[PDB]
Amino acid sequence: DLPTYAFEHRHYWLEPADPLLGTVVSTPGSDRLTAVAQWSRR
Amino acid sequence: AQPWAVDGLVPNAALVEAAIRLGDLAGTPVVGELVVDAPVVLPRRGSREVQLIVGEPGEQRRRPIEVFSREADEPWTRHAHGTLAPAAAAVPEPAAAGDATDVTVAGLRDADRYGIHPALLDAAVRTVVGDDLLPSVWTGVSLLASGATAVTVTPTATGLRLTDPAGQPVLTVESVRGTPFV
Repeated sequence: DLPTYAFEHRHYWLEPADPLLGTVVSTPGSDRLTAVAQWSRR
Repeated sequence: AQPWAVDGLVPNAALVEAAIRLGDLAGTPVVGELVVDAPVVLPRRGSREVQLIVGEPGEQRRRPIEVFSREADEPWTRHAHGTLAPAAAAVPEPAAAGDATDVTVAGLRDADRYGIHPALLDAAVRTVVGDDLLPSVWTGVSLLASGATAVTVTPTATGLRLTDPAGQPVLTVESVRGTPFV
């Protein structure tokens, strides 16, 4: 019983990748508030 | 999100790279000057909201840049500040004032997402500034090549030259200086 082939190995992998107001942000140290959103017909 | 951040403590190299990317968005590949007010220590549980605010340009198109971080309702503590200067047409590389160091860091995940991986950048800057002193005054950071994996550091009097093993320059720091951080 002889040993089998010696395969060279390298790693390979592939990991997977408010409706209207969206994201609300407060400016650091300021009372101004920004709501950012994206709107489409669908 | 940042597994390379040792015990959540973020090396200043990652902040420098983030500032580099922000300048690239603003068309400012060169950092005129950065002084680190305080390092970032990510909480073991949870995350921290990090903001990098670049103010309106003044003289020589240079834009003020500051970093404010807050953990949930935390007060906005400034981590680093300074100004970003437009890249010079010809950057004069300072002479070789340090012996060449072929810095290699294993597990540079998302190293393509940066010009240089933050772990690799931190190791390279520790090979020049010194391990015990955290480099916090970074002047004239000029980026040329992106996606470096194993870097060749030619240290200068206060900065360094980061090149590929082939010798093509990748980055230059005019003056990087370490300060006692505990």
